[PDB]
Amino acid sequence: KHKILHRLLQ
Amino acid sequence: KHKILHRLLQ
Amino acid sequence: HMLSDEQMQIINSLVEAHHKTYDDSYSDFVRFRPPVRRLSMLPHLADLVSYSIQKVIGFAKMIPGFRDLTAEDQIALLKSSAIEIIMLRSNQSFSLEDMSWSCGGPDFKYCINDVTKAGHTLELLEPLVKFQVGLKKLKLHEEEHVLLMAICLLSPDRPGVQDHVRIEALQDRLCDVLQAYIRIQHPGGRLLYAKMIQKLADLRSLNEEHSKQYRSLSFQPEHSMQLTPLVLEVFGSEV
Amino acid sequence: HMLSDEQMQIINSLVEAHHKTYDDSYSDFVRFRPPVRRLSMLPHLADLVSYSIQKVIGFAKMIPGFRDLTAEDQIALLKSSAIEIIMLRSNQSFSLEDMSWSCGGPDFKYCINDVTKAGHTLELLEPLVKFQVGLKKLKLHEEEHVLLMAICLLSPDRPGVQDHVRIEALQDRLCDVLQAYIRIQHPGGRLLYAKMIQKLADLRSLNEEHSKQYRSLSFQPEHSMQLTPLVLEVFGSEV
Ligand SMILES: CCC(CC)(c1ccc(OCC(=O)NO)c(C)c1)c1ccc(OC[C@@H](O)C(C)(C)C)c(C)c1
Ligand SMILES: CCC(CC)(c1ccc(OCC(=O)NO)c(C)c1)c1ccc(OC[C@@H](O)C(C)(C)C)c(C)c1
Repeated sequence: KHKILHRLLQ
Repeated sequence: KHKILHRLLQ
Repeated sequence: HMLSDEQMQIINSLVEAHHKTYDDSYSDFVRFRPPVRRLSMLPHLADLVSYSIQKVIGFAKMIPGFRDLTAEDQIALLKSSAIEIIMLRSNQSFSLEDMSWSCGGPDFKYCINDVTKAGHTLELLEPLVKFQVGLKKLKLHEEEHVLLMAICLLSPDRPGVQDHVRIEALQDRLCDVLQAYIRIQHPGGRLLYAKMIQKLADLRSLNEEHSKQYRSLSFQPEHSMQLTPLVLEVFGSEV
Repeated sequence: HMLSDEQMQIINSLVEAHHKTYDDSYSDFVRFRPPVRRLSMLPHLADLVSYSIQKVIGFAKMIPGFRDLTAEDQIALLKSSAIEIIMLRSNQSFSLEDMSWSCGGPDFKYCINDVTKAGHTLELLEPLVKFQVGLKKLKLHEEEHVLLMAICLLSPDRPGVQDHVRIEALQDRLCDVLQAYIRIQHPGGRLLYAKMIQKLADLRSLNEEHSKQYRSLSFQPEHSMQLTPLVLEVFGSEV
């Protein structure tokens, strides 16, 4: 899903 | 999935 | 009247399982990400809670009849009751003098304000502290405390439970034991049982409120990323 | 010959982004689960690595052109290069006297044996230390070190990369900058560039070996449960 990476990439 | 719980429940 | 063997063996099994899964020295707390007084206490409390879940699982596997249920039922009972069992075992370190949980050092002395820094509101913490105090006052014997936890974890009325009949029977037997013990070994415990069963009702409301607040937290990746894989699994809804 | 503006601005941007995402005091290490010398160093190193990923992401978002790519491409580049960038930034704390990484205190001084207690074999650690030493010897300027990291993270030849053309152009421009800088500002750096590009090749092999060993670890729940949600996401294969 990559929800954390998305959030961190702003 | 619960793979951790399964493992811990032996 | 007096207690029977396969009834006293149950009590010895539970008491021993609790001792085997509850560290009185709290020497594992130094291994958690250190406490820090947005949501500064989340890393520490997440590790505390993850570690407690592991203990609850160890305890559950030693409850007579639990290990024979289906993995699906064991998981359904654990996921829906884990927070209630954690709240019950935490009472052992609760102190009525400072309304806080003291686990060894001053670093590991949790105030209602600390939990606030882990993402929770007084909407939960207020009833929680009230619950802790009420329970602390019942001055339960180790035998009743452990029986209360096993009775809570073996509740057939939890979402996801399939073999509701076998679980109802396991919990009924645990209830007799608790009733017989209070009546025979607890001088002045005439009204105790009902007050204990009342505490299970209180836990349902705390569980419900904790789940809402946790859901809110788990939906924000900057916070969920601070949780552990076990906490995410047990409190998650991906059943 | 000399460097141009939009070429020197690139170098100033990268150097500043590195400073903004690399704590020389290592004061955040005390917040990680403490190191412990089955796989006793996994909790600490997992937190170290999770924290580094966050830094790499902060660095990436400041690489000119990176923030304009698609989220999918940004993620594809981050997931496939994260470990290589971590290995490059860790060289800053590598010491040729003790062949170890020293990050402030003696508690945060990592030996090749410590990584072993995090689930890795000499099959990886041997080439890794060899890489660290070789790179340490190139005595790169901060400008070349940071350029090497940006060039590595902007490699179009990574699985999952879609807009391979735009990424090829971003990395080509970063390469010119590095080549011009070594030629103009690095006395004795005649053979440097080729040796640096060689280091990117070495990283590919380390990345490959690290991925195998990590896959093995992630397949055992008693170990994967010690990882963080960010580490599981970035090193996971659920793209
Ligand atoms: C600090 C108080 C408490 C109380 C039940 C706790 C939990 C386990 C404990 O250890 C007892 C034991 O035997 N362990 O093995 C002790 C002494 C206290 C708690 C902790 C975190 C909380 O909020 C936490 C969760 O909402 C997250 C972090 C999001 C999952 C909430 C609402 C309450
Ligand atoms: C201890 C050495 C190292 C070397 C690249 C490291 C990583 C980040 C660091 O910090 C530098 C920095 O700037 N951070 O922001 C520093 C100084 C060292 C490492 C650590 C864990 C490892 O194994 C770990 C992984 O395999 C797991 C735990 C499974 C994900 C491996 C194979 C290597």
